[PDB]
Amino acid sequence: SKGEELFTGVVPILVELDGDVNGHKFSVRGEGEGDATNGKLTLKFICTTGKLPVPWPTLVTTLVLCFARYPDHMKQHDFFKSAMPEGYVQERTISFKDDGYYKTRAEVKFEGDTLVNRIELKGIDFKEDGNILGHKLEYNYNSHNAYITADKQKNGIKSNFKIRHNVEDGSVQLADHYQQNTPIGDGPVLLPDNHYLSTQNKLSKDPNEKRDHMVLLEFVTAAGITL
Repeated sequence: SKGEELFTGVVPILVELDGDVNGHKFSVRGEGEGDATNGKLTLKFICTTGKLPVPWPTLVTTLVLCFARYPDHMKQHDFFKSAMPEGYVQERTISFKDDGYYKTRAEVKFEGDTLVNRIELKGIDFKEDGNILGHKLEYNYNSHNAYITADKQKNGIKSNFKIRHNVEDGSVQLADHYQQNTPIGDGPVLLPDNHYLSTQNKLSKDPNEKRDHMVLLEFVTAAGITL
């Protein structure tokens, strides 16, 4: 994988999201940096259209798996870096239990020296006074595993996983993710054996930021293939 050479140091990240949830149009811009050598991402996201009309935690998975730390013995299974710099398309359906769903289409690729994640998001069938449109989710994030499988027929990867979002009444709002990734270029990519990504997230606020925003620190580590 030549693409791996692009991630030996810290790389600046740009995230641009345009969204439409039940007809609500909104935009998010994020800026920060990622270091695949320790799997660490640090970004700040701002809603550029006013108040974010869905909860920030529900956008974390949508807002760059090429920064996952793959241990040396697993580097042959790193589809995400192998697709670089031309990049890959990442598509998801995210089903919120007892509520609506997101459909997302993103391109992840290098634009100059910056790794860019550009996303179109559509949300439909969300409930009035539900946990999403009513902003009833806690501002926090649980640790999760996302298992990755090869999708040979699409020359890409697939993944299905559930996110637990804590509700402020102590209940949990499940978000069922179905993901597929396909390379943008025609060059060879690494199709992996089964494995998983272990992800942790810390959400915070910038005390000097007056816009609706999210400060995010994320660790992503590949696992599940031993020596």
